Order: sequence, then structure tokens, then C-alpha cells
Amino acid sequence: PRKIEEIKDFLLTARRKDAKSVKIKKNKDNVKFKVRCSRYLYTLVITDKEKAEKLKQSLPPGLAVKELK
Amino acid sequence: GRGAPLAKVVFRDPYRFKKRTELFIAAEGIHTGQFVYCGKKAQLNIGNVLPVGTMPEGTIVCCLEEKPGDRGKLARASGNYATVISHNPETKKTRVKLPSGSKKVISSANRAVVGVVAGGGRIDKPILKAGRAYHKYKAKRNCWPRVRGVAMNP
Amino acid sequence: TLARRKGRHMGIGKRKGTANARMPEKVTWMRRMRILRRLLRRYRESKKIDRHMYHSLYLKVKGNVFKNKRILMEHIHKLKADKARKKLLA
Amino acid sequence: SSHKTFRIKRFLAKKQKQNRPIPQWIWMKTGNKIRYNSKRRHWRRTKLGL
Amino acid sequence: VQRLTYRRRLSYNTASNKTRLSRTPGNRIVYLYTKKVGKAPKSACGVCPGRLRGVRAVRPKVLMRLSKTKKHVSRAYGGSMCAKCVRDRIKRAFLIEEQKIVVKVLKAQAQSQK
RNA sequence: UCCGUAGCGGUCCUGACGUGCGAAUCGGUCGUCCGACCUGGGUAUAGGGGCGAAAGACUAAUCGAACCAUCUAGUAGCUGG
RNA sequence: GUGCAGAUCUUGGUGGUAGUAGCAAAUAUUCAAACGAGAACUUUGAAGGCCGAAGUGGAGAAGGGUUCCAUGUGAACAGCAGUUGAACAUGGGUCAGUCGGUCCUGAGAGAUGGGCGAGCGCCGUUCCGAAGGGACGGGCGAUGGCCUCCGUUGCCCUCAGCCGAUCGAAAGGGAGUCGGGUUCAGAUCCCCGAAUCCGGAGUGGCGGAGAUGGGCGCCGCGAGGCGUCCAGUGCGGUAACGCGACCGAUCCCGGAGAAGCCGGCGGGAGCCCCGGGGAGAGUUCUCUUUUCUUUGUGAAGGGCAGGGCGCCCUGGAAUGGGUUCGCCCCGAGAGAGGGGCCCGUGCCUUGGAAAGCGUCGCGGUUCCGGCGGCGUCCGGUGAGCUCUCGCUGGCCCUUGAAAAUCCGGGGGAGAGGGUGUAAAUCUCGCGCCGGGCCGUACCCAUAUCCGCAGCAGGUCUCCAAGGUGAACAGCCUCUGGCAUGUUGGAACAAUGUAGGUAAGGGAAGUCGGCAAGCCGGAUCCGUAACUUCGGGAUAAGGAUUGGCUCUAAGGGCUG
RNA sequence: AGCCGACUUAGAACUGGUGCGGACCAGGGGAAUCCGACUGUUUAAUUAAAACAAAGCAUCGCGAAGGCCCGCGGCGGGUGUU
Ligand SMILES: [Mg+2]
Ligand SMILES: [Mg+2]
Ligand SMILES: [Mg+2]
Ligand SMILES: [Mg+2]
Ligand SMILES: [Mg+2]
Ligand SMILES: [Mg+2]
Ligand SMILES: [Mg+2]
Ligand SMILES: [Mg+2]
Ligand SMILES: [Mg+2]
Ligand SMILES: [Mg+2]
Ligand SMILES: [Mg+2]
Ligand SMILES: [Mg+2]
Ligand SMILES: [Mg+2]
Ligand SMILES: [Mg+2]
Ligand SMILES: [Mg+2]
Ligand SMILES: [Mg+2]
Ligand SMILES: [Mg+2]
Ligand SMILES: [Mg+2]
Ligand SMILES: [Mg+2]
Ligand SMILES: [Mg+2]
Ligand SMILES: [Mg+2]
Ligand SMILES: [Mg+2]
Ligand SMILES: [Mg+2]
Ligand SMILES: [Mg+2]
Ligand SMILES: [Mg+2]
Ligand SMILES: [Mg+2]
Ligand SMILES: [Mg+2]
Ligand SMILES: [Mg+2]
Ligand SMILES: [Mg+2]
Ligand SMILES: [Mg+2]
Ligand SMILES: [Mg+2]
Ligand SMILES: [Mg+2]
Ligand SMILES: [Mg+2]
Ligand SMILES: [Mg+2]
Ligand SMILES: [Mg+2]
Ligand SMILES: [Mg+2]
Ligand SMILES: [Mg+2]
Ligand SMILES: [Mg+2]
Ligand SMILES: [Mg+2]
Ligand SMILES: [Mg+2]
Ligand SMILES: [Mg+2]
Ligand SMILES: [Mg+2]
Ligand SMILES: [Mg+2]
Ligand SMILES: [Mg+2]
Ligand SMILES: [Zn+2]
Repeated sequence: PRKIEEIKDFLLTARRKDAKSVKIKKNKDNVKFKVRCSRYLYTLVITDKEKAEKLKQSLPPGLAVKELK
Repeated sequence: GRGAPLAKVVFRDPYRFKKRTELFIAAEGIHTGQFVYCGKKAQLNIGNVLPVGTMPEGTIVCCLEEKPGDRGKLARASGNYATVISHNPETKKTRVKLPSGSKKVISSANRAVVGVVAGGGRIDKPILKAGRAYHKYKAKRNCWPRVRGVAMNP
Repeated sequence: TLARRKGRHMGIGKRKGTANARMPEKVTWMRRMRILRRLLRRYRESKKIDRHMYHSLYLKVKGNVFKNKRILMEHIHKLKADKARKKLLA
Repeated sequence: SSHKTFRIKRFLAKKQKQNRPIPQWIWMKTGNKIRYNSKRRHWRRTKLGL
Repeated sequence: VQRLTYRRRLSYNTASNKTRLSRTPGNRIVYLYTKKVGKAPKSACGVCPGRLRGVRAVRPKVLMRLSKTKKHVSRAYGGSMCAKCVRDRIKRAFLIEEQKIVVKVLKAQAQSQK
């Protein structure tokens, strides 16, 4: 597993060709965005509920989204 | 299985770009970083092999050759040495005193490293117990627990 | 075990191992040495004693003069008092 | 042992397959003398060599 | 207290059959078979008893994986010889080469008068 | 080096057993237990040979010359029919 | 091959003994119910017990070979019986790039050359040998495709060491897989989720590095822009060394693999311990804010503690200091400051709460990795036990393996581009494909192995709780396991076997104190002759030991 | 001055029908003689010993085409990587 510190590199890893899926985990005091690539599961950790919702619209349209529960 | 220590001496090959490794028997007083010289024109110091026809009479040697070129056969146990008695410039013969006291006439062209063998006085310390003799001969050969022939059967 | 805290059930009778087997003199010595050398060091960086009295008392501690922390503290105070007349009369 | 070789396991496989009783229909045959399987083997009694 | 068993068929406590304890997400204690401890390279001088610095101590076939900067020090004889015996060999190589020039000069100084 | 456990061994009761749990075991009591220690696996030495801290001990329940086959239906002034 | 009464005759069969010896080593069974024709022995529940962490527990190696699992049977076997079984009869069951074999060498085994030998053959392993079928650069020749530029093989020039073919370890060496779930029986192998190792690539898939800098002459107010002349196989730190790469062959040097036994100390885990919060149980006749169970996070990556350094810089120390448990260190540079490196199995984070577990409750009437509500918390300690890491010391007339394989360095033959759609090159980040063959079930031992057997014998290892206690001693208990070791009932005679106890005497017994008995731990004193001065020695000899209530002494943290 | 914690040692009082290492664990001792120094080993299945070994002591051979020994035989082999 790899942790992406920034938001800008998360968009490139989601826009990779080998990004099989993206999944959103909604727990307390944290929002987790996980992109399943060929080698690693890249995780973006957001502790801002406003930026989580705008990024959720800001995902690329060609990627398959699985909102976890 | 040997009371004498060995010295690993490194030379360089005169014909190929290689470093050559040899195991000499260490003369007493030899330390590391010391340069060991070999040949007819080498000077006379401890740990310095040269033919016996060059050194003067009374020289104390070890690792003496009984035949020219057989890489050392005589006086090479710990604390032992040989003494050069006399030369003979005609017919190239040299008389040496072997560590058993018997004098041998060798050729004048065979080599011996100058000095006594290190680790002398080894038989001075008494083996106090059978265990040290067991550990001594376990490193050499299965010969130690010697049963007397009178204790056997005919 | 709450009575062994008070000291009960540990007399001469209910005692099967030797004194060294129950409380080894080596670990007693090591705790005393670490305590006394800690005290001497803390008295040295606090400038209560200097390098010469620290080196003199280190060897006395190692040579078993002071039995605990308190008798070392009294001896340091006695030496400070005896140095405080030598540096007062000169 | 569990650390078998291929030839030993194949030999054990054959000796497992020969350890079944005779089929019921063979002694309705005309020229028949077999009553049962006399070449049978039990793992506790006969230890198969090896 | 949960007593635990080996996870492989080697039941002897050999040098390769070395384990450590690990706590698991299923709340149980397992064996994890450890790797042997690596050693840093020894200096090529042959006199320094310490091992070299700046090089990771791994098993020899792990050095295939590692990049070059994890395997050497950016210096002449770096990752193979210690800096003390590098500078003590620089001084030696300079000084004996200087003394050879002195001997060459003193040879011609004798041949000039004689 | 001493007491002593696991381990290794086997003093005494000449105990138990002795058509036995057992073609050599069991109980108590014992010797040793950091070293000439104990032990698995691999490997070497083969029969007038090996190997033996030596008892003619061990060498697959077989040892003052193992085991298998053959010479062999060996011979017997001796025993039994 | 012709007549049996014998030959401890041969083979086969059958008696008395005789319903006799016997089914007696390791404390133990009892009540109720179910199935059934049938229950001392099967199954379930309730007891009472034992094995008591060096186990009658949980897993393996060797060996066994289906004994493993499900169902049916009760003919034969399981020395009583059986509704039961490791028996019989039907069917099932072992899934791997990462776990091992496979590869390497060890002691050693073993061809060829050679030698010996009547001969099968034997010796011998580098010894009486023309023992290399390889590679880079060049020249020559052909082939096939953007016949561009590489690749291919044929010949020549050049260069080349090895040490002996081959075999030899399921415990030595040896890259790389862990978490959850799943079966009637298989799981580091199946499923899900996370990784990781090796090999492959013309077009090399992409990005990044190599690297895009300066001078001069013009122009543009400048911001900057065209044209020439060059450089550019990276960069930083005094240093230890660091940064994501950071060309280079034949050759050479070195390292790792690759090292004994023991003692002491320190660090980190796991287990145990104490004080509280939850959740669920147990007692409650009286008391007990009580007693019991449980209360977490993988591999791999990143960061930070912690541990170690025989690493570096300043500076020069006697009134010698620093320092350990012991040691030990220092003008060949100590203390004191400031750095650097290695291991980080510990903590945090990604994994990762989604999964797991506890508890409560709803569904599917059930065939469900079903859906939910909460919780999975805060601390303190230790000459504790085990494992591991590290430091330091002792011992040896004992010095405690090799090779496969991998890496670093020194050299500088060469290669690449003329200022750019820059080139050769890359151990940097991703992206693509593949990993073939064999073993894998179970027992592993008072019933799956060897002893003719379910034989008190033998047979190599891993884990190792609470109390008492010096203790892995003995005894009791918890987790787990079992039914008393090839049978039960009733009696309690002798003689046995295994245990004890005995007035008064105390070896009178006996070959002989045989056997049994006395003594025993710890604390305090005390301790002879003799001696090889080390011992003898726990010499001998006495005194004390329970419970309860106290007192004194022995330490860290903060200012 | 405050806050914390681990096991020990010594002493005193009281107290039980003198019992207290209450089970378990757990050396009988002394004076001498003979032999073997000791630790070790040995007749697996009648003898564990005073037997064997052992260090120490003392002789013997051998300077390598050699001493001792193996081998049917070889420019064979072990000691001898001496
Ligand atoms: Mg021996
Ligand atoms: Mg005899
Ligand atoms: Mg002491
Ligand atoms: Mg059997
Ligand atoms: Mg292995
Ligand atoms: Mg963890
Ligand atoms: Mg580096
Ligand atoms: Mg001893
Ligand atoms: Mg003893
Ligand atoms: Mg008897
Ligand atoms: Mg009888
Ligand atoms: Mg029996
Ligand atoms: Mg022979
Ligand atoms: Mg023997
Ligand atoms: Mg005899
Ligand atoms: Mg006659
Ligand atoms: Mg006829
Ligand atoms: Mg008849
Ligand atoms: Mg009867
Ligand atoms: Mg099991
Ligand atoms: Mg078991
Ligand atoms: Mg029966
Ligand atoms: Mg079964
Ligand atoms: Mg897989
Ligand atoms: Mg051969
Ligand atoms: Mg092989
Ligand atoms: Mg192997
Ligand atoms: Mg310093
Ligand atoms: Mg949950
Ligand atoms: Mg270079
Ligand atoms: Mg299995
Ligand atoms: Mg049985
Ligand atoms: Mg019974
Ligand atoms: Mg019974
Ligand atoms: Mg009486
Ligand atoms: Mg009486
Ligand atoms: Mg009498
Ligand atoms: Mg009488
Ligand atoms: Mg007696
Ligand atoms: Mg005495
Ligand atoms: Mg006398
Ligand atoms: Mg004796
Ligand atoms: Mg006997
Ligand atoms: Mg006996
Ligand atoms: Zn160096």
C-alpha cells in the first residue's frame, strides 16, 4: 500500500491506465479514497468534509466508483 | 594438528598481473606488514629465504630443503632449527646439522628460511589431564588411547 | 501475597533456599553500585563536587566504603565542611 | 512418510488398487474355481516389504 | 496462554529454521520465519576490525535488489575500503613515489662528481 | 570442581517376574550430569577380515572366526532303528 | 520303490491335563436419558476423578501406506461384551513461482587418460593427457525484415588459467507470502484482500536522469528573441558521508555466503503480575464496588522512538581524568560540545475496519462470508520465565567447513552528440508477460513405526500457564485431553506382592547391619587429625524455625 | 518539598496442648587397614572391579630411494595438507 500526501498526485494515479477501480470509505474524522492500480492500492486521506465532497465530483468519468459502506 | 604457526605471504607474479599467495612456516619474530625477500641476492635477516651456499657458517635456518627445489622439508616443527656447518665451493656441497644432531651433506643450491620455527617450548608445559591429550590428538589422527600389548590376548 | 507485603510467612521456617539463592549478593552489589555512581555523577554535574573529589569517591565506592546513599551523602557533606575551612583559612 | 517419491507413490498406488475383493459375478462362471481373493493384504499385518 | 506450533515441516531448531512471534488481526500469536541478520562489508585493508559505514547490512542475494547508492560510499575505494586506510594509502603512495625521485636525484648527484 | 533435574548409564535388594509386559523388562535404591558429555542423519572400514579406553568384547536376538548357497546324501571303529 | 510298534522317526489329526493356569504394573467410577431385539463397556447431560505445561495437550522428522473422512454391517478379528473400532463393505479425500525436493558443496563416492590384470574387471581423481567447442573487437561471407539499422550463423585475426566428468544433506548453504474466510475429510496451496522474487523484451511502453549552460555580435525600452564560438559520462557536505538515477569491457583486488564453547550485563518482544473502566457470566444462608472469561492488528512501504559504533569535526588533558557488574580507554588524542552511519522484529500511519472477536437484537419458516446497535479502553511494574538482538570477557599443545551464488572497488580498451524532434547510457518511478516437474491426507506412540500382537521395551525434535518453593524438583489447579490401560460382580481365608506401624531390649539375627531405620532444607555460631596447603568440610557439634501485630533499614520522578 | 513502587533483611511484642523445613522436597556420622592417584571406560543378556585407559616417567627405530604398515599387481597406497 502507498499513501498519497497531496491531492494533485491522487488525480494522476486515478487517471492512470491501470486504475482498475476507485473506492470511497466514509468513517469518522477521515475520508479515504483508494485507487486500485496494478501494483499498489493508493490511499488519499482527507480530514476535510468539504474537500471530500468536491473531490468526489472531481473524479474522472472513465473510472469505476464503488462507494463502500 | 600443528604446533607451528603459518604465515600467509603474498607476492606478485613477474609474468602475469596477479597476486600469488603462499603459506610459509612462520619464523619466530615475524610480524604482519613485514616484507619477506626470496632469492640468491636477498639479504640475511630473520624470515628471509635464500640458498644455503650464500649464508656463512653457523647460520641458523629452518624449512630446509633436502633436495634442490622441493619447497622445504627439513627442520620445520615448532622450535626446531638447523645449523650450517661448512661449505664446499667445488662440487657445490654444504654440511648442515639437523635437529636430531645427525649431520647431512646437501647441495649448495637448496633454500632455507632464516631463523627458528615459532611456537618453541611447546613440550615444556605438562599436559595435566587426559582431556588435553584427547583434544590434541583429535586434531591429528586416531592414535591416542594406547592399549599396552601385555594387556591384550595372544 | 498481601501478607507477604507486610512481611508475613517469610520467617526462618518458611525459607528453603539459601540467602544467595533468594537474594543474590551480585545483584545487591550491582544495584548499590548503580545507585551510588548515579548519586556521584548527579553531584558532579550539579557542581556540588568537582572532578577530583568525584574521582576520589568513585574508587572508595568501588572499594566498598559507603554502605548506602545516605552514608555517602553524610560523608560528602563532611568533606565539604572540611574543605570549607581549608578554603576559608587560605 | 509424507516425503514420498514418484516411483514409491506409484508402487503404493498399484498395491492399493490390488487390495479389493473379487466381484460377485465371477463365480457364476462355468470354469471357475476361485472362492475369494487369497492375495489380500492388510496394512497392520503384512508390511509390504519396502 | 496459547502454545504454538511450527508452520513448516522442519521441526528442528536449525539456523535456517528461526522464528519470531507476531500478533495477528485475528487476535492470535503466530510464528513468522525470520531472515538471517546481514553484515556490513569488511574493509579491504585487512587491519580495521570495524565494518564499513554507509552500506546496508543484508544477505548477499539482496544486493541484486538494492541500488548502487545503497551499496557504496561516494569516494575512491568507497564501499570497499575505510577512509582511514584510504588516506593512509594516499600518503604512502605519494611519499614513496617522492622518495624514489630523491633516490634518482642522489644517483645522478654521485655520477656527476664520479 | 561438589549436591542435584532432564538426558546418559545400570550398584544393591542377589526384590518383582521368571510356560513373564519383555528371547533381558519393572520398582525402590543408585553412578554421572560443561566435558574423555549425550544424540539424529550422512559417510568410511567386511569375515582369518573389520573394529576394539582391551571384556576375546562387538560385527542385525548369531562371534575363541557372522550370515546365505554349493561341494554334500562330506566321514564316523560311535548312538538309535 | 512289496508287509511297521518303536528310530527324542516325517507329515496330518485328536486326547487327559482342563472348563484348569490365567484375563492383578501405572488411584475411579456413579446416576438419568436416547438409539436398539439385546447396554457394566456406544452416545448425550449431570457429577466425582486423573494426566497437572520435562502432560495422558497441541504440531513435525524417520518409518507406515489409506490406517484419514462419510455411510452401512455385526459373519470372522479386536483373549469379556459391543448398538463400538485402526475390522469388513460401499463411496470420497492430499490443489503451491513464495513450503520443501529440484541447485551447491562436505566427509566421501565415482568414470575417462594412464597403469595393473588370464579374465569379469581392479587401482587411481590430476596422477605418464594435443583435456578450452567459449567471448569481446575487427576483417571476410550469407540470410531476413521500416533490406534503414540491429540480429543470425560460416571462416580467419585476437584473447582466455585453473584442477578436474559426475554424484553426494526433505536438519548444512540457498532470492522471494502474509491476513481473513471456507471442508464430512485439504490449506502460508482453494476463495477474497494485500504484497513480493526471478527471468524476458527489436519497435525498446511512458515518465524522469544524462541536459540543455555561458561568451560574442545584433535586435527588443525591458521582459527576453534569432545567429556564431565553445563546454556539458550528475550534485551537495571541512568530514564521517548524503541525494531517485548518475556510461564503460577483457583483467585484477576485496567483501558477503562463512562460522567454536562458556560466563556476565544491557535493549526489544511474547507470557506472567498489579491498579482501574466496559461486556457477559459465577456466588449471594451471611459477607464480598466481589470471583472468572475477554478486551487486537499481518507481509511490504514511509516516519519516529530505542539500541550499537574499533566513525568524523573543534580542542589539548597531572592536582590525571572518564567509566563498568567486572572490565577497560586516553598526546597513536581522554573528557566536554557538535555531527555521521548501521539495526530498528518496538510505536504511529498506508494495509485497516470494510475484515476478526466479545455482547445484545432482528431477519431468511430455512439453503445465508445475512443484516444491524454498542464495545474492542487507560495505566504501572519486575535478580521474573522463554525467544531474539547487542556489548564485553574467559578457555584451547582443541582455533571451531566448503562451494553454488551475489556485490563493491581499482584500472580505462571503448561508445556516444555537435548545440539539438540532442545521442550513447540508467542499479530511479511506474506499465506488460511468464514461472514448467515431484511431494503435500492421517499416526508420529502405553493402539497407525520396530520388537510374530492394540507387547509396561525402543525410537529424533518445536511450544511450555497459576500457586507453593532456590528450582523445567515434588504436590494441587486452569486451557486442552482421557476413562484406569486385553473384562465385570461378590467375598476379605492361608501363602504371596507392594506399603506401613510396634511395648522393653538394641545387631544378641546373619557369611556379612542384607533389608529397613536414623540424618536431611534454611539461618546462626562452631569445625579436628592429616595434607600435594588447593582441601578435608554440609568435618564432627549444638541452637532456631508456626501464626499474628508492629518497628527500623535498603529507591526513582519533578522543581 | 511533593508524588510514586518493588521485593528483601534485621529486631521487638503477643500468642497456640513445645507445635512449627507440620504435606512435599531433603547428606547418617566417626576411627582405621588393603588396592587403584584422580575425572573417564569396560564383558548389550550372571562379573563396574583392584581390570582398561590416563597425564607423568623411560627406552627403541627413522634425515625421506627413510622408519612402521597396507596391498593379487602397477611410476600402487596410509601415516603424509607430515
Ligand atoms: Mg576416540
Ligand atoms: Mg584380558
Ligand atoms: Mg560472590
Ligand atoms: Mg507393526
Ligand atoms: Mg535447509
Ligand atoms: Mg505489530
Ligand atoms: Mg550509500
Ligand atoms: Mg563435574
Ligand atoms: Mg557431581
Ligand atoms: Mg533377583
Ligand atoms: Mg511365579
Ligand atoms: Mg499387563
Ligand atoms: Mg583388508
Ligand atoms: Mg570404547
Ligand atoms: Mg580370557
Ligand atoms: Mg573303536
Ligand atoms: Mg513300483
Ligand atoms: Mg505307526
Ligand atoms: Mg480360575
Ligand atoms: Mg496432534
Ligand atoms: Mg502428541
Ligand atoms: Mg471377544
Ligand atoms: Mg477413523
Ligand atoms: Mg497466490
Ligand atoms: Mg573405482
Ligand atoms: Mg547434487
Ligand atoms: Mg538442503
Ligand atoms: Mg571522546
Ligand atoms: Mg467491527
Ligand atoms: Mg573509474
Ligand atoms: Mg498436514
Ligand atoms: Mg494398550
Ligand atoms: Mg486401577
Ligand atoms: Mg475399565
Ligand atoms: Mg520396638
Ligand atoms: Mg520405643
Ligand atoms: Mg554376631
Ligand atoms: Mg549366631
Ligand atoms: Mg542398605
Ligand atoms: Mg573425615
Ligand atoms: Mg601398612
Ligand atoms: Mg580407580
Ligand atoms: Mg552384563
Ligand atoms: Mg552388573
Ligand atoms: Zn582500514
